[PDB]
Amino acid sequence: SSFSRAPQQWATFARIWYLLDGKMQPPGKLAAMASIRLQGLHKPVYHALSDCGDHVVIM
Amino acid sequence: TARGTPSRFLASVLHNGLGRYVQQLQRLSFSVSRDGASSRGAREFVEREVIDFARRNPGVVIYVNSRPCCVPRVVAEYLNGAVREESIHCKSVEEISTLVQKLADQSGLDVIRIRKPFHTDNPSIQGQWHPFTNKPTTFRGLRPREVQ
Amino acid sequence: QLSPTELTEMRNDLFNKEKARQLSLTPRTEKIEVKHVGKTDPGTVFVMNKNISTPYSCAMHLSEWYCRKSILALVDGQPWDMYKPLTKSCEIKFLTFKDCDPGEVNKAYWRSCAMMMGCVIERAFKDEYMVNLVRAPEVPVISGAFCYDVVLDSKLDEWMPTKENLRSFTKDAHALIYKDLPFETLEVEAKVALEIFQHSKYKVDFIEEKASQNPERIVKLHRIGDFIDVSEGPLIPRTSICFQYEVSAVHNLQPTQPSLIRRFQGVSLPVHLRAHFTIWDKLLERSRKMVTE
Amino acid sequence: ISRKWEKKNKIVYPPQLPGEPRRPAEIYHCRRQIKYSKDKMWYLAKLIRGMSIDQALAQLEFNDKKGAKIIKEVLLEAQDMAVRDHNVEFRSNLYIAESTSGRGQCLKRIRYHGRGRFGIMEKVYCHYFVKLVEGPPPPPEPPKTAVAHAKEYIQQLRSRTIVHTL
Amino acid sequence: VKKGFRAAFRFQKELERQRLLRCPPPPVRRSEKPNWDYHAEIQAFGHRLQENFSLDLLKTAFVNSCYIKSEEAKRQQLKSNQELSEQGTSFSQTCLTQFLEDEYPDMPTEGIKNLVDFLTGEEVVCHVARNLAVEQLTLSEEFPVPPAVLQQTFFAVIGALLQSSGPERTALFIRDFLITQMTGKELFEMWKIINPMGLLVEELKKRNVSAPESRLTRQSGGTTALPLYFVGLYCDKKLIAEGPGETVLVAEEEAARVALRKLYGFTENRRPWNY
Amino acid sequence: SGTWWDEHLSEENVPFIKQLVSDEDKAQLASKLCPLKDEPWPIHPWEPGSFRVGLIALKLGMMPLWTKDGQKHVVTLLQVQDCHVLKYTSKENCNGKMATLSVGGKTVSRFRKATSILEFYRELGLPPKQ
Amino acid sequence: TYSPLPDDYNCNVELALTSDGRTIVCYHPSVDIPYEHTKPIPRDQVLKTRLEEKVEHLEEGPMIEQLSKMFFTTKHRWYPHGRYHRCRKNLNPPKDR
Repeated sequence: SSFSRAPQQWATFARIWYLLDGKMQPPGKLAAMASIRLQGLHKPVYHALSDCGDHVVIM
Repeated sequence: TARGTPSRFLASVLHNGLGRYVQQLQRLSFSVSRDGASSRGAREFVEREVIDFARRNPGVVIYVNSRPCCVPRVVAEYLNGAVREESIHCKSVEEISTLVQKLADQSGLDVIRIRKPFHTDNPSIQGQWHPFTNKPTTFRGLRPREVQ
Repeated sequence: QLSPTELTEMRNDLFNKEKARQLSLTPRTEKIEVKHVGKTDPGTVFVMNKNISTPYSCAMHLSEWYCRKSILALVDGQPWDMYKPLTKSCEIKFLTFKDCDPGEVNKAYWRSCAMMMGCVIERAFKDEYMVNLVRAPEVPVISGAFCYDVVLDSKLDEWMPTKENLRSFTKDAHALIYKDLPFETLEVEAKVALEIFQHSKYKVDFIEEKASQNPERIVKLHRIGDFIDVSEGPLIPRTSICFQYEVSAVHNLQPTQPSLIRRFQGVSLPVHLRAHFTIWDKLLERSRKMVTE
Repeated sequence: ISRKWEKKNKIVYPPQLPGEPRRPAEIYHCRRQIKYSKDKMWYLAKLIRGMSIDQALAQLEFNDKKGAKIIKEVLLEAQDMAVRDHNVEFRSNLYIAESTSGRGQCLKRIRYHGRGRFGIMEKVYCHYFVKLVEGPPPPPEPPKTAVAHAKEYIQQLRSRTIVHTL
Repeated sequence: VKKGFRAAFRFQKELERQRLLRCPPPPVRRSEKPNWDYHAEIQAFGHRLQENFSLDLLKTAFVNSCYIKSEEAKRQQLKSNQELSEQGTSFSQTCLTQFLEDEYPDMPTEGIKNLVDFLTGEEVVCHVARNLAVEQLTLSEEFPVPPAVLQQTFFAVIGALLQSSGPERTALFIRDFLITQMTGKELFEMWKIINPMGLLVEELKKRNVSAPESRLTRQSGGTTALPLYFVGLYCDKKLIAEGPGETVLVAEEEAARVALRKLYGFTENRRPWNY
Repeated sequence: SGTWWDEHLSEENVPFIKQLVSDEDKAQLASKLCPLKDEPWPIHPWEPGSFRVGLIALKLGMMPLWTKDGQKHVVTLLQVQDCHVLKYTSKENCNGKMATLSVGGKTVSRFRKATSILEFYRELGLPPKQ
Repeated sequence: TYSPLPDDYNCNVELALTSDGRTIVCYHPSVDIPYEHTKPIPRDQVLKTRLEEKVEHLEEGPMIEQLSKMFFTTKHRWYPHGRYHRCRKNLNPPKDR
């Protein structure tokens, strides 16, 4: 990518603000995909000590 | 134990083997005694095997000190300022040859726990993954539910 | 014409070279004897260094309490600055705010606060406009406010400061108090004070009248950091002596011609005599009221 | 027993070059075999740690403890030896760097209980150690700011690496 | 008192090593350390570097002027480095500039010069000399060897190798022991710049390219304390660079640095050096 | 070092300060006695479902009281010392379904109140309430 | 007209097999962000513009709750640690690339 080390690290480990809708959705399915996104299990750089969670906004 | 001992990463001394290989052993000091039954094996090693080793390794300076001592020792000095003091007390000539050769093939870095048994300085070629990898762009870069 | 920055470092350079000249005039160490004749710890002899030692050095010999409470020093009966070097073997007596007759300490405090407010004004008004400092009138403590006379720009001949402007002046004074600068003192020749303050006709007139009143034409200069001013007498040791400070009011003097002289009035109280909020507000209102000399 | 505090006072230094800081004076003093508990003397020493010498003397003069009086005497004689032998310029220009209390040699006496039972009393003794350093007392460490807390959080976040991979 | 000698001797050794760890000795040169033989060390230096040095040239390359001055002073109570050091330094500048501008034809002269000054700089050359044990063979006045002295001694060794073996052989030596130091580092980690946007607009102007436009390609957060900005630099509606940052300005600066990297040929995925 | 209001005051200045602050407090009460003449807020008629403000009274004591069937009831005397509505908060501003009104009671010493308290009451033009 | 994956987020991937069928050749040039898909860049008369340096000192509770609201954490990250952990922490950690 030819980034510098600190911007490259910031870009890799930055947080994302995902949006999710209710409106006749099942809360268990909402909760499953929200739980994956909150843990950060959707990232290939995931590790439990890396604090790689993302924000999820459910309306 | 890993938690009770230091650790480091896999490394070379000065990018060794990239342009050329430089033997990291620099000096071998053999304290041996003339009359020691503990030093008999090192006496045989000085008699027979040290000449061929010194010829095979011209970059290593080998000092042999015959002095009254109870425990014969070898001190290996490595190019990065490393010092390894090892007892060759009551070892046969082939055990001493194995040990001295092993010292020759070592590098000066610590024999401690090595995390991550590989070391690259350019881990990615296509670009390291960031979240916006594998994410499509949007017309005018609009955020979700932007009123424009 | 010299910029405000460059007139500042040239004045600082002249002050430093004169101080170095006095220290070179006293090159060898010399022992003087100081007889503390105060009511407390009576008859105490110090053997101080000549033209290096201070009444603060004597107080530091005695105890920390004398350093923290001693605001002025009586050297042979005359008021002496706490950081002014001693010249002759004398008798000393430390003066605090809470004595039976603290009048000299009060005069030093009010003069110090006036000089601090003058520094605040000079470094508060803008580069495109012109500031000149006339003098600090020796106004009594009973009046309620310190006055500094400033000649301002003809572009600001009509301008009146607002409440936020006065609070900005107060914030700058509190910034000086927080910076906690010592009041450096120099007894200097009238000629030397003249080339220091040569770009101010009012300062030249003031220096000339002080040189007229004393025989040897020696005047007193004081410095807090980079601001240098001519003083009527001794000052307090450090700006951190001031605790409650406010630049209350700004007024025009009655003769507008030939030039408009604006009297800045402020009120202050030291740490050792800090007042309550309500009493301080009443002192604020009286300081906002007019003070005439 | 050991008297290394007194030997620390008798340590000497080489002469000073004219172009380096002034190396402020250090004065070591101790009192041994004080009929007092080392824990209570610890409370008094932890009171006077890091104070100026006059501040410590004021606090010990208006404290209400036998240990406070004893430590006040030790501090006064340490100040006297400071500006009598160690070339301290001003007697107020000292602060307490180290102030701690240690155990002394105690004695075992019997304490008669009920029945035929008994206990062992301990005639407790203690030492007091003090170190005076020339100069103003060091400023107290300012409390951590929200700017510094945000800074250290950002430094951890930028020190994160991708673990268990190339 | 328990009988015996072995436990007491072992505890004496334990006490000695604990005393050494509590009060460490001052550092002393390997010459005054016991096992030492200067001629053997010089021969082993040449042989482990696999170079056919001239022995007198190597000894004169290790002799410094400060050691000369200290040893007359000790006499009152021969050849220095300077010619060999100047030859080695000049050959290092010329040869390194040649390697750099042949491998990277698109760098301008300022960048080639800055890379050469990094490779012949104090830190890199002293690191190479220390881990090649030039310091152990260096005759000087003070220990540890001052970094200027060590750099001068290393370049005197380069000059001795040039005089003994030839320009191609010492070119191989310089290639190895300095391009291996250049290996793992980034262009603006070696050559410090101030205004990458200014350098980029100057380069695009001198190669006849319209001035770049910064645009917000990607954005996350924005109102929080941890924002993420990808700023893309475009030219004639065509992307030339992209860069991340925590703020918009630092993202734009990083995009300018990425543009400079791509234009100059120092990209992370460039072809590695051929050894 | 801790300080109180009359620490650095002389015997001549203590009663003067006391008299001055007492006269100021009585003047402020006299100024605040005429709200309707000053400027009323819009007075609205009582609508069902409305809730008006209460007050703060000092518990004075207890007294007997007989009712016309000859029956005794003991009553509590609560004295309204000085009630003053001091602050209004809108329904949007307060985290509640109803708006709020703050009422202050017994007059106390400015010397023994805190600084933010003193600034609040100085802006209101009233002496501080207990 | 067939693509195994959508071809608009990372790279235009084309799979191929050599004539002997012994190796698989992948061609994946990167996709570039379109200009139209981007977004344009975001944008006292008489005294000094005195520098507005106020630093209010919040006590520990308000300071920690403000930090927690800022960074979306709990309070336990911001509460301090003892000397045992502070001196157990490694101040010279190993560093690879």
